[PDB]
Amino acid sequence: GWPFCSDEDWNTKCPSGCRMKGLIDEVDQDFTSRINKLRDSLFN
Amino acid sequence: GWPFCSDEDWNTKCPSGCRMKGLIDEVDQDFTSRINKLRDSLFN
Amino acid sequence: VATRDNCCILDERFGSYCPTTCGIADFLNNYQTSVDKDLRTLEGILY
Amino acid sequence: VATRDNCCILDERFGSYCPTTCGIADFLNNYQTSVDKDLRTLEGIL
Amino acid sequence: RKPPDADGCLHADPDLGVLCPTGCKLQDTLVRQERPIRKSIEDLRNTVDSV
Amino acid sequence: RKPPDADGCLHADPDLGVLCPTGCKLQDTLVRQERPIRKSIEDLRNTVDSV
Repeated sequence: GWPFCSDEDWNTKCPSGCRMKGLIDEVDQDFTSRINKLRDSLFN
Repeated sequence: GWPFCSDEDWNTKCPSGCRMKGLIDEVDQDFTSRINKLRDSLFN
Repeated sequence: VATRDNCCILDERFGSYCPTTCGIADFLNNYQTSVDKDLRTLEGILY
Repeated sequence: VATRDNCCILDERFGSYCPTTCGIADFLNNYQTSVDKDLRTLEGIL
Repeated sequence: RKPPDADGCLHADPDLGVLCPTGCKLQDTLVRQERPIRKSIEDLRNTVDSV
Repeated sequence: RKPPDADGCLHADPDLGVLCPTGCKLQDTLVRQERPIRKSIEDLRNTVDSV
């Protein structure tokens, strides 16, 4: 049960690399999906 | 449920900073205790 | 490359240097917000 | 002056750099092994 | 949805625990991903116009 | 013994989870500890060798 971070902690304490890759993957999946849906709509 | 690392993963994937801080502190406590014991035997 | 002149905390015994995951999170926020705006523009046009 | 958590900016879009925890772990392993050997020798003297 | 975690692996030495992508690996991933996404958005804009 | 963890904190945004010391903070810790430790060991060697 870690305590909550202070605002000042950013850049001295940072997220897990596994959490970041998870977030990065989610964003890339969202963008890839949206680009594909746009292409599917060029001729409806 | 993570898989086991391969030899090629090191340098690309690394330990948690919270775990390294824990390990660093444990090593310092061990060495400090051992040095103090040697001092007690030589000057005490 | 990190040097004494461009990296005030450099101690090379600790190996090569990389962005921190805070830098990664801040980059991701800038990138995500920017790209999302452009996608919203296209979504308004084609839908 | 720059603060010590922001004085190694090597890419303007990714911020200030730090060693990885693999570098930290490898440095710690060498340091701990070296110091432990020296302490063992001292602790073995009667 | 639940905060996602990806690409971790267990080191042979339990004391080191789960290893995760470094800032350099994550940066490489982002730079590699940004290029095709931005290009695709530019091209898509033009295709809208060439239709 | 269960591997020790230290200095983590929970970020206000749950998506970011637990934050841990960066390589820079960990480096500072080791650089500062190594000096008195190595000097203390040299001091002990000298007291011993002086006999």
